[PDB]
Amino acid sequence: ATPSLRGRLARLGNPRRPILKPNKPLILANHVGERRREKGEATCITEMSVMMACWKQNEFRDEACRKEIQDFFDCASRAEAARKMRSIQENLGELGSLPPKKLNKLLHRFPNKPHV
Amino acid sequence: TVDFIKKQIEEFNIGKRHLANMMGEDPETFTQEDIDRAIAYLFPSGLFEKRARPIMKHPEEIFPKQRAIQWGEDGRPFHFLFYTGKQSYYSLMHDTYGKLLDVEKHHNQLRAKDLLAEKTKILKDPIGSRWLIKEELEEMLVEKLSDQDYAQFIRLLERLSALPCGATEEDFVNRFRRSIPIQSKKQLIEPLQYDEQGMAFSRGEGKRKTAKAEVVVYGQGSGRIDVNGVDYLLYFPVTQDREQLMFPLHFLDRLGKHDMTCAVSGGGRSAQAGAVRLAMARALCSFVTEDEVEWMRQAGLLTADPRVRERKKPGQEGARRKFTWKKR
Amino acid sequence: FLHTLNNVFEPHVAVRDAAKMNIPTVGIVDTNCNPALITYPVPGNDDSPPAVRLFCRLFQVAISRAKEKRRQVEALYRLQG
Amino acid sequence: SRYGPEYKDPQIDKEYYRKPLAEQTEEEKYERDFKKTQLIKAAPATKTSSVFEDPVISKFTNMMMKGGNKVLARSLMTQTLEAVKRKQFAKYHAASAEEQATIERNPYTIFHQALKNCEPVIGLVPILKGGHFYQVPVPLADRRRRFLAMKWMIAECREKKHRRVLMPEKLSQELLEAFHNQGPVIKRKHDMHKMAEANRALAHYRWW
Amino acid sequence: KNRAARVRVSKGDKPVTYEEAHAPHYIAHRKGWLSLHTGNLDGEDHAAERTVEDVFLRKFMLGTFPGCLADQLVLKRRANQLEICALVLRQLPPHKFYFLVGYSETLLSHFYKCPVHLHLQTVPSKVVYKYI
RNA sequence: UGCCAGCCACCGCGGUCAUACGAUUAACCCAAAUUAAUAGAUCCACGGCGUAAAGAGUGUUUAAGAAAAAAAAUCACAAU
RNA sequence: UUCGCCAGAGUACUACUCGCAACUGCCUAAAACUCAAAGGACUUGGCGGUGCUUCACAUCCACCUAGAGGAGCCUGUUCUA
RNA sequence: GAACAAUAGUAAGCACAAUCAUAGCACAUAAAAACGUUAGGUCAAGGUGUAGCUUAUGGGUUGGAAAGAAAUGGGCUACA
Ligand SMILES: [Mg+2]
Ligand SMILES: [Mg+2]
Ligand SMILES: [Mg+2]
Ligand SMILES: [Mg+2]
Ligand SMILES: [Mg+2]
Ligand SMILES: [Mg+2]
Ligand SMILES: [Mg+2]
Ligand SMILES: [Mg+2]
Ligand SMILES: [Mg+2]
Ligand SMILES: [Mg+2]
Ligand SMILES: [Mg+2]
Ligand SMILES: [Mg+2]
Ligand SMILES: [Mg+2]
Ligand SMILES: [Mg+2]
Ligand SMILES: [Mg+2]
Ligand SMILES: [Mg+2]
Ligand SMILES: [Mg+2]
Ligand SMILES: [Mg+2]
Ligand SMILES: [Mg+2]
Ligand SMILES: [Mg+2]
Ligand SMILES: [Mg+2]
Ligand SMILES: [Mg+2]
Ligand SMILES: [Mg+2]
Ligand SMILES: [Mg+2]
Ligand SMILES: [Mg+2]
Ligand SMILES: [Mg+2]
Ligand SMILES: [Mg+2]
Ligand SMILES: [Mg+2]
Ligand SMILES: [Mg+2]
Ligand SMILES: [Mg+2]
Ligand SMILES: [Mg+2]
Ligand SMILES: [Mg+2]
Repeated sequence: ATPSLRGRLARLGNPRRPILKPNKPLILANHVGERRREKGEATCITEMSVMMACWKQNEFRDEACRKEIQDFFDCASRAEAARKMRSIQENLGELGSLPPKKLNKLLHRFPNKPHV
Repeated sequence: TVDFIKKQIEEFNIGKRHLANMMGEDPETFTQEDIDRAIAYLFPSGLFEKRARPIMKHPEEIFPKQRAIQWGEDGRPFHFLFYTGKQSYYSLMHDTYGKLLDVEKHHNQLRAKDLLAEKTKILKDPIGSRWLIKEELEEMLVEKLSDQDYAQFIRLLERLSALPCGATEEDFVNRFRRSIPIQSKKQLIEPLQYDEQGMAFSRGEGKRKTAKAEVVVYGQGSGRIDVNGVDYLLYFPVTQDREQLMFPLHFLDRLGKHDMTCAVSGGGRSAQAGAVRLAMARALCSFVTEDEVEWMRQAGLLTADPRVRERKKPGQEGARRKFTWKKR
Repeated sequence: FLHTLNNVFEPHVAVRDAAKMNIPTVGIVDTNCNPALITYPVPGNDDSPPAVRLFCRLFQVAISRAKEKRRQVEALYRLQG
Repeated sequence: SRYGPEYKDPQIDKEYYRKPLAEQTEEEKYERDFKKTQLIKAAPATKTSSVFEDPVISKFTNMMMKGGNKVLARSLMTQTLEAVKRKQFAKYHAASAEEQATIERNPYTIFHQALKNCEPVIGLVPILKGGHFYQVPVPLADRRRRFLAMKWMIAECREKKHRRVLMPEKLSQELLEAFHNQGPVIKRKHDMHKMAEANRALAHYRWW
Repeated sequence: KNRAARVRVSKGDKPVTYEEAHAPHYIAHRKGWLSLHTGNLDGEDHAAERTVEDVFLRKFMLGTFPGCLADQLVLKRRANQLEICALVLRQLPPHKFYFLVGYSETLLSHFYKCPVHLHLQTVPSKVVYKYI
């Protein structure tokens, strides 16, 4: 259910005092907005820290710990593959919804009437 | 502009008669092919652009197609779609859609009579069939079109062909077919050659970067290579070049079995090695099986190397390198 | 006009421009149409198939009938002299 | 780019073309290769069908080359491989049966192993934040790492030798010292690793 | 912007000859050479002489037939004789045209010490390739 | 002549091609008058008050006015 | 139906008055003088150390290679002459 | 002054594009690139408007044009 609009805006007829002051008029627009691209954060940081502990302990000889090196590598590979392959599928599939282009077209087929 | 076309055809025929007379040929057996040679010889214009050179041709080919008159003398437009502004295109769309509906009806009656008697003619792919381009369609309706227009129409033809195809339907969609010409990249095998009681020698010619190379290979010989009358170890002191010469033979495992003579000119040492490489490769294609030819091509043995020195450009230094740019 | 609207639900341009051009206009105006600029409006349903098929058939027959009557009366006028 | 994007890179491998009949998906694949009427770039002069050429040795050769001299750089590489070889043949005959079982005489395997040991795990990128440039730990691609190894080798055995000393000498030295992990190159690798631990907190500034 | 030998686009009314509608980069591609002579070929001599001669001929002809010159001159030189060929507007009575033909041919023949031919082609109005 | 000298009711003019200054030629307009200066005559709102000048921070009454036809005072919630 | 207000802009939520538990106060509220505008809304640009998307292919960052900036010369500027 | 499951735009022309060149394609490169912007550059290429000189601001002859306190640009050769 949509929040009530009755009595809310400041109008010549309205008895009471405003509840909303809308910054820009509340009229459904004929297009939607474009999806905000996800803010990235560092990847692999945990495996990095584990490897760094392994080094600090074993005095930075690489032969000593081959597991944490190899696993940090494995992880960086999974973050590269992630960056490449996730871009396209996140840019197409919205799951249950439609890509904003299709939504815009659909909304131009049945637009809002402010006028008349 | 109709009187024009009539006149132009009159004078093209009178003229073709005249021309045939001076060139001293039979006016009946005179072709366009002959008209061309005749002008080319009479009005010899070197100009690089071929469209700017002298032309005498049948006015139908010279002049562009004309939209015919669209209405009678009373003002009533002949075609019922006239007011659309594109009659040609929307008629096409109309009849196409009509044939689609027709197909749907007929095939539904045949669904109720327990008959699917048709087949899918939609695979012409071995014929190398494609749709018309927008340009072609635009020429067939004598009318300008839009990209979305062309798109619409094509999509509709697709809808059509995706159903059971009638005879008149197949014939209909096939005006809009073209066939893409021959696609095969298979090479042309040099016929093997037998010379002066000597058996089995083949020839090939490489070109790389200012170096030309002609290589004759004998199948009947042992392994050695004579380049410009000397041994290949002497002519190509650098290992890298000897390896280049080795590449195609080692690839075909012919390394001991053939005996070659070469003439290479121009370029430096590496360019000559490259040239002989290519030529040798092209010569050994006579001796080998048709499959290994495809292999050599897929190893990049048979393609000339297009990379060549670029021209220095005025106001720069090196054909790319720029004179030092001072900001302030 | 068999439908006075365009697929974006505003009035079809041709209405304003036929008016603009002094051309008289017949049209089937559904319940949500604006009849004002239409010379002879006929209120009724434009959306359902038997309706549109009906109106098509009617205007068809009227036209054909008229063109006939004109042919026949022309023939009569030709035999008059 | 005297080749249109239409042109595929050639596959030089002989083994691939010689023994096709046992693989379905690859038969289908190179079927689609040639039958696509696909254009092929002409095989480069550097690369050969030779059973003897190591792409890593060739890369290194190239990174050593100054000006246009392949002849000179291929010389120096050849001489260096020969020098490692003879240095290990020297170390072999002055040794005892145990160490004669242990010591490696293949200069190729020595080259490779010495590079694998010298390649960095982690790296540093400068990142500007709040008007300051922090050095931040960054995971590296494989190629970047191999590159860093080779470039560090060559930079050291160009820079730090005494002018009397020739290149294949110093290079064979450093190859063998990096084989056993005690080389200055390896110390550089460690300086990087330590600078990367010192800054590990800053690993948060990396947004990718 | 290159300006050389160009006729700039006006409001779209401007009549333009086939010659004037083609910028220098089209020479030998679309339009051809307004002169022909041996001098500029590889192993040949006295290019300079023929150039000056040319310049004087264009100037001279332009002044001798005021207002009636349609397009720039065509100068063909063959085995010591020069055939000048011109496009001329019909302005003068054929009396004046023949007077000037004869006058010119003789005058220039005695000036340049070689036989000079003059060929007039007559045109109603400047032939128009473009705009207009 | 050259942002000088000067001009103008208002807008503005004069920086080297000034119909705007100064003089000449031509013209225009008034005319025994013609310009300038100053006073008048005339001229503001029966118009307006969200954003331009203007609804007075709030309510009650006084004085003064309007009543011009039909009815009403009153129930969840954070008055004081 | 009423009432309260408003007669260019500045000067000016100011100067003088009256009143006020206010004493650097509130209220009320001019003129000389200066200007030929001052204002209101919009329009198209341009711009924005504004936000959101998309990019840069020798190109900004990340990165690669060779140089310049230091030396001697060569040649051009600026000065000084 | 657009929306193509189309809502007011058609438009010739010039640019872009295409073609031409680099001796076969292709690619690359070359060439091309309108209208305008910077009162950008050039009265010393030549030509010219306006304004200036005319026994000179014109035409000739002979000889002189130096130079490095300093600052700097671009190059060459290097430092092996
Ligand atoms: Mg209340
Ligand atoms: Mg607001
Ligand atoms: Mg260079
Ligand atoms: Mg309806
Ligand atoms: Mg005056
Ligand atoms: Mg004056
Ligand atoms: Mg005046
Ligand atoms: Mg005056
Ligand atoms: Mg009087
Ligand atoms: Mg106000
Ligand atoms: Mg209020
Ligand atoms: Mg107040
Ligand atoms: Mg007023
Ligand atoms: Mg005032
Ligand atoms: Mg206050
Ligand atoms: Mg006060
Ligand atoms: Mg007072
Ligand atoms: Mg750069
Ligand atoms: Mg240098
Ligand atoms: Mg330097
Ligand atoms: Mg320097
Ligand atoms: Mg100077
Ligand atoms: Mg147009
Ligand atoms: Mg070409
Ligand atoms: Mg191209
Ligand atoms: Mg260019
Ligand atoms: Mg172009
Ligand atoms: Mg200037
Ligand atoms: Mg200047
Ligand atoms: Mg001058
Ligand atoms: Mg200097
Ligand atoms: Mg320079």
